[PDB]
Amino acid sequence: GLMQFTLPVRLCKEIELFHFDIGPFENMWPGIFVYMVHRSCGTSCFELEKLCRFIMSVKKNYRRVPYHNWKHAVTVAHCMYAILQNNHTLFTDLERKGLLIACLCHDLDHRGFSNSYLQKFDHPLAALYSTSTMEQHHFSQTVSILQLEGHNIFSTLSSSEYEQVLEIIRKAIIATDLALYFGNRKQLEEMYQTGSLNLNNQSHRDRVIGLMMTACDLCSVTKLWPVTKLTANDIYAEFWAEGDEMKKLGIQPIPMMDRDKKDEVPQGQLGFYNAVAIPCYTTLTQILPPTEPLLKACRDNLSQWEKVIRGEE
Ligand SMILES: Cc1cc(NC(=O)c2cc3c(COc4ccccn4)nn(-c4ccccc4)c3s2)n(C(C)(C)C)n1
Ligand SMILES: [Mg+2]
Ligand SMILES: [Zn+2]
Repeated sequence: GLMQFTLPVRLCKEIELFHFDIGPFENMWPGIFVYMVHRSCGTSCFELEKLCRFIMSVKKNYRRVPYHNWKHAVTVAHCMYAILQNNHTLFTDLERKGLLIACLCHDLDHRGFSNSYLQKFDHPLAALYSTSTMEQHHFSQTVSILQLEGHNIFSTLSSSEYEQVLEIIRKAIIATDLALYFGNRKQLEEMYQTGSLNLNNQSHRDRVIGLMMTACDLCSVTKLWPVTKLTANDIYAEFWAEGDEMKKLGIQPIPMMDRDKKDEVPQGQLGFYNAVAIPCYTTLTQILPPTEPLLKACRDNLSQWEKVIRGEE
C-alpha cells in the first residue's frame, strides 16, 4: 500500500508533457509505466507483483525490430497517460486501467510486416483473420499472457467487469489498424459537426477511444523535431525491409517501401501529415480540447518537413 514509485526531478516534470521521450535506458521503462498506472489509476487498482510480472512477459513478447518494439509500446502508453491526465473526469476507472494495458500490448509479437504483406505472403495468420490480421494477433497474445499463472492483474474484478475491461482492450487494440481510422475519424467529424456526439452512448465512446488509440499510435509525429526525425529512420528501416520482402515475392513495392526511392521520403512524410496526422489530431482536439498540444506539435513537424523539401536542412 505504502510503496510509491518516484522519478528523478527532470522525468517527474517532463513525463506530464505530451512530447516526453522515455530515453535510451531500457531498464527504466517498466518503472516509468508503473508510475503512470499509479498516478492515472491509483496505487490500489493493480497488485504490484502481478503487474511487474505482466510487464516483463509483455516485454519478452515484443521482438527486436527497428520500430514496432518495446520502446514503441511504452511510448504509445505514455501518450495515452498524457491524454487521460489532461481529461481527468471524462473516463471510468475501468477505462483508465484498460487503456494503458491496451497501449502496452497493442503491437505484441510484431515482426515489422503490414497486414498487406501477410496477405501477399499467404501467412497462416491471414487465414485465421482476413481483416485487422496483426491486430487480432496482438489481442490474442494479450489474452495468452493474462492467462499465464501469477499474471491476472484483473484478478479482483467480477466476471462482469473482467469481461468489460477485456472488451475495452480488444476494441482499443483493433482500432490501431490504420485502415479502420479513416472511416472512424469521418464518422466522429460528422457527429461533432451536427452536435449528435454523446459520450453516454457506448458506441460513441468506443469511436472516441478508437481515435485516441490512433493518436497515441502516431505520437512520433507529435514529439520535438529531433525525436520525430530520428524515429522516422526506424519507421523507414521496417518499410524498406518489407519492400525487399515484396520484391522477393515478385511484386514491385509502393515507393514508400522501396529503399531505391529514399529521395521521395520527405514528400511522403508531407503526404502523411496532410492525409493522416493533421486530420487525426484536428478531430481529436475538437472532441478533447486539452489534447491541443498534440495538434500544435504535429503542425510544427509538418513545417520542419517542408523545410527539408525546400533544402533548408
Ligand atoms: C491502410 C494503409 C495505411 C498505410 N500506411 C501507413 O500506415 C503509414 C504510412 C506512413 C508514412 C509515410 O506515408 C506515406 C504516404 C504516402 C506516400 C509516402 N509515404 N509515415 N508513417 C509514419 C510516420 C510517423 C509515425 C508513424 C507512421 C506512416 S504509417 N498502409 C501501408 C500499405 C502499410 C503503407 N496501408
Ligand atoms: Mg500495430
Ligand atoms: Zn503501434
